[PDB]
Amino acid sequence: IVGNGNVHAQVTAQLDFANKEQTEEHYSPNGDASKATLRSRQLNISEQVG
Amino acid sequence: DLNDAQLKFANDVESRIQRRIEAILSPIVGNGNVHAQVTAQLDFANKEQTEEHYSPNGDASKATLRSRQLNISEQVGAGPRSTQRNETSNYEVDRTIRHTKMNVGDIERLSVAVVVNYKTLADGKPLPLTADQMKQIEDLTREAMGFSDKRGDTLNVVNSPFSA
Amino acid sequence: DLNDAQLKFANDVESRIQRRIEAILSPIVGNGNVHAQVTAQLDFANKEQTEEHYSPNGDASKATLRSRQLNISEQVGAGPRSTQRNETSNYEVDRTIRHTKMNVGDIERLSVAVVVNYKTLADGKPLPLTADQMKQIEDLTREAMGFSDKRGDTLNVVNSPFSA
Amino acid sequence: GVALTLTSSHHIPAQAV
Amino acid sequence: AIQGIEGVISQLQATAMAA
Repeated sequence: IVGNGNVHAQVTAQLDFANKEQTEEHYSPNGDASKATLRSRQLNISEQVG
Repeated sequence: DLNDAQLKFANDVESRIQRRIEAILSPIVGNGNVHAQVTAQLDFANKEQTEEHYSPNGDASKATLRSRQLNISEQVGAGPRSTQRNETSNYEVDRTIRHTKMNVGDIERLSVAVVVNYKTLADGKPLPLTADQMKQIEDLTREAMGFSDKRGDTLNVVNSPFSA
Repeated sequence: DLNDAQLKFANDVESRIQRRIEAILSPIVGNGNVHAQVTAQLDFANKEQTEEHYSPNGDASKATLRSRQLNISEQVGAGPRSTQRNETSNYEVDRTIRHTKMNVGDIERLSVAVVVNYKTLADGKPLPLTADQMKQIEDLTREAMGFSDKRGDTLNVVNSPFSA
Repeated sequence: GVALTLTSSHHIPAQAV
Repeated sequence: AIQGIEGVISQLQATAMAA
């Protein structure tokens, strides 16, 4: 569109030459009883009405 | 060393996307009446992921059990009532381990610049294209480039008369 | 190295999908009166998955038992009643382990761009096609490309006169 | 009498009364 | 573990063969 020679461009690049290593651990929240997965549950209930 | 190989990989991917766009844009717009260039942001980071999922068992209907002890006591003398319930339950849960090694060299974000020419009739007047034709070119380029919104792809097609 | 092999694999898959589309689009539209190009987003990530499923046993009708101890006591003197029930149950549950290794090189999302020509009668006037014929072409291309909605496939077929 | 079955480590053993 | 579940299915196959 502009024509040969009717355009000039120059590019400079800031690069990344730093070696990085990352380990990510994520736990799904289980505070709601509906999405909570259980292995063992002990429920002792006592009601001594006088 | 490895950086040059990655750069050549990017250049080949960009060239093939360019050729695929040109292939469909040629029959209707015409040979040379279309120019496109592709740049690709690639993924050369080695990632390894292990996923563990547990099915919820809080509802008694979907809960799987191995052993259950239910001690119930009711000493009625509400008066001097005395209720006592000791419940112990051991569950077995569904488990899904997924191990994934992402491929090195995947495409993260693709942006493509396409320029089309005007239409010179038998007289020679460079008549510009129409909105419908421009929309068709945009759709064809989106199809050729594999346009997606999750990646964040951007496409720009403009109409202008080519220089001599 | 491996990236070039993956790219050639993608190119062969795209070329074969293109040829399959062209094969059915040729007899009705005509040789050269149809052009199609295919791009394929592929899966080169090695995934390994192990799935464990337990059948629920909360209902006493489908519950399988190995040992059961039911101590029941009722000391009636409601008055000075005293009920006591100690129940211990050991269950055996259905179990299904599935181990899956997904194939490397599967197709994730296929988008296809097809362009058809106009109809030049014996006079030579480029008469455009009709809506019914366009719908037929769309259906045929969907069948050839293996169009699916879970993958997220997109298809675009437009009608325009080919250039000289 | 019948100690409930413990499939793993987290599973709680039967509680006497 | 994924390999642990592989071992579980292997022991299930062992039980099948033994029967």
